Amino acid sequence: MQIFVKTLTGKTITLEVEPSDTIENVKAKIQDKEGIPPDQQRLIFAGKQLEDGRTLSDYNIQKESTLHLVLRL
Amino acid sequence: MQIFVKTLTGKTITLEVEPSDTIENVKAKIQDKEGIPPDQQRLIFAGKQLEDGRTLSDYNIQKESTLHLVLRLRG
Amino acid sequence: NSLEIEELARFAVDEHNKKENALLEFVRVVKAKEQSWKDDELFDTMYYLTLEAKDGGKKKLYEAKVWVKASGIVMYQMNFKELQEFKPV
Amino acid sequence: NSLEIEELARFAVDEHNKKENALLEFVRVVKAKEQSWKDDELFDTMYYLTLEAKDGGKKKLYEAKVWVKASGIVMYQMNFKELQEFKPV
Repeated sequence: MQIFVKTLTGKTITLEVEPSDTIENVKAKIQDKEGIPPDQQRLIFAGKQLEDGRTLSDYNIQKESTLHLVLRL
Repeated sequence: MQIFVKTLTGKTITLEVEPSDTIENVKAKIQDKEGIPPDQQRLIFAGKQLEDGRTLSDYNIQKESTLHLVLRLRG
Repeated sequence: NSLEIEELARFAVDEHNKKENALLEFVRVVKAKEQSWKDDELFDTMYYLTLEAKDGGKKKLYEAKVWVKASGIVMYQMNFKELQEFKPV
Repeated sequence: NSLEIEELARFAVDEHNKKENALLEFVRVVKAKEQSWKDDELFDTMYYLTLEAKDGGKKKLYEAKVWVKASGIVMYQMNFKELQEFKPV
């Protein structure tokens, strides 16, 4: 499945994932594309901050869903 | 004067200004270096949003002061 | 996704019309209250709205509660600290 | 720029020392009270802190009020709206 991650400057990155994937794994994919360590990554969906332990399916994230990325500097 | 503008992605921009300059003038300087239109610009200093009409000296912005830039996006 | 009081009130009417298959017509906002809550690194805000709508062409008053999640977000680099009081107990 | 209560108490002590030409020595934070509110497109948070410091090498308890401006910022793209209650009156 393909999902969208959007930066605060409006740039959009496309990811390949599956519903079973955890948030830690999604952050890992972001790290490979954008060189940002997962510890410095903040992900927002439906007004909530996603926790590392849970999976994409736990938050009811589906195809063409958009997530928001915030950096820890 | 030289002041710093920081984006939410951690990028830092160096500017040349002096206290007589207005906030509208600073946004114009930012647009020339970074290609971002002034309407989409939000500037933060000392925990407050700066108004276009006023000057740097009004906000007591000084040498090596850091400003924070936030973008207004339609998306 | 705007946070203006009139837009929030119209959101409430549109959402209410959809949930209960009704057709109220938004007229005015009378009064508004907001209370905010900090959750982790995000901010949440509750809006209490008094509004005017038409049910059958008849003007009526309604009270609505709108919950906005992630109305704000914590950015550490821009915060500014000021001391107001310092005293022994 | 941390918003941790321990760092905030150290700020209160360090700022008080500079403001009143004293030198209290920070020991620890005991407890804190926090409430947040939205101002324009920004969020502010008010902190009420109880802490321990040494005056003459003797530990004492102090109460500090710290105002943090732009503790959060409004980002419209991330907010999520939900209607909770809709009733006549």
